Amino acid sequence: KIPRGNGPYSVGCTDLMFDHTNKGTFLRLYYPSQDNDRLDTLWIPNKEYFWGLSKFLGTHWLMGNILRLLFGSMTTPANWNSPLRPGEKYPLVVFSHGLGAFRTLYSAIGIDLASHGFIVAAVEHRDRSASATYYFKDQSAAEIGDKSWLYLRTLKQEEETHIRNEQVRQRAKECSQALSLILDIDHGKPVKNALDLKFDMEQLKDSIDREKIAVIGHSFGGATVIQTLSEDQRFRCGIALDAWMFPLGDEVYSRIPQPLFFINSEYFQYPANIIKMKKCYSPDKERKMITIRGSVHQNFADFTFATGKIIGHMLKLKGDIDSNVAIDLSNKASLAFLQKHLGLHKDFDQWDCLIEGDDENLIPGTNINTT
Ligand SMILES: O=C1NC2(CCCCC2)C(=O)N1CCOc1ccc(F)cc1
Repeated sequence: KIPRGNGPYSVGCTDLMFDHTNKGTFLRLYYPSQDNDRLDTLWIPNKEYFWGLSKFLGTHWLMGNILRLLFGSMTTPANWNSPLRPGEKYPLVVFSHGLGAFRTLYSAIGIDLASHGFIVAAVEHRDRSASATYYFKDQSAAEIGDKSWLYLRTLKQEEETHIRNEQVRQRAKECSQALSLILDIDHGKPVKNALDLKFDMEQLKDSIDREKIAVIGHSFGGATVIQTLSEDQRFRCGIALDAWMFPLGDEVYSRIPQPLFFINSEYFQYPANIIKMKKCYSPDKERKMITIRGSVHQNFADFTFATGKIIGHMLKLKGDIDSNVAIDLSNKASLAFLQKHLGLHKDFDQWDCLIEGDDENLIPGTNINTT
């Protein structure tokens, strides 16, 4: 079980694709919901994503049918197509997934944020960093549901620097485009969702607190956060969950005026990556860093909840620390940071001590020694 949000609101979920092309925005929306009596949300909703994960693992595509057999019925505790809870303007998080992931696999984070009163737009990147994604070649294909699938690109070592950088720039552009789409929907522009789902997008009119926008992401998504902030000042702060810094150009490090929070796992990080994080620091800039004790890179994604303790620990999906404990720390510390730097009038300042890593399962800053 992926855990329910800890906040006071029920949580809804839906998909939005606009436009229908491979240059369009594709996202999964998690939002405060009126009702709590809808079907839960199917976690990995098409077989092709499992074929995708199989290539990301470097196994035969038959492993995909086995992954699907194991995980293809699993849901996540968000009310599918529930109407939006009205009568309140919600701040917005745009969320970026890791390499080999896709939009649906950080529901534990997305659901928790929504339950505290955020709308979360988990984008699906079309840069070939996703295990899989899809779109429609033209209008005809969109009307009849004829999907075109795009799979993870495997790189030669000679391509790594250049292509990873092309990808993080495209990721940043997709985050800005998703923000613009949501903002245009907030300002009432009618938008025909390329997916025929029974979530009326007109509900989102005048529901976004338009100043209060943040970007959050895991791994490749943590680089995406940083690139996005340097390019798009509409985002007022960023939170990088166990960021993979390699994709970033040397030019970006001095170019992030917004507050930035690094939440790292204990076992993922290494000097080269910490050094790059520390190139983001300047005395004028607001920077914070914490490390979750006993955590691994996968503690931020939903597969940390999808298997039992023994097999999870074997596959590096779980760490020494409990998965619910770990994600509660990351989510609560994120909430306090967002409250601080978006100027929210909620109670998330109860978790301020977590930003300084003041907790027995936290390390202030980093465990990684440099030079
Ligand atoms: O984005 C990056 N990059 C690296 C790989 C390359 C070296 C650096 C680390 C990594 O593991 N991730 C996070 C991937 O996260 C997930 C989560 C769920 C999932 F189904 C698939 C993937």
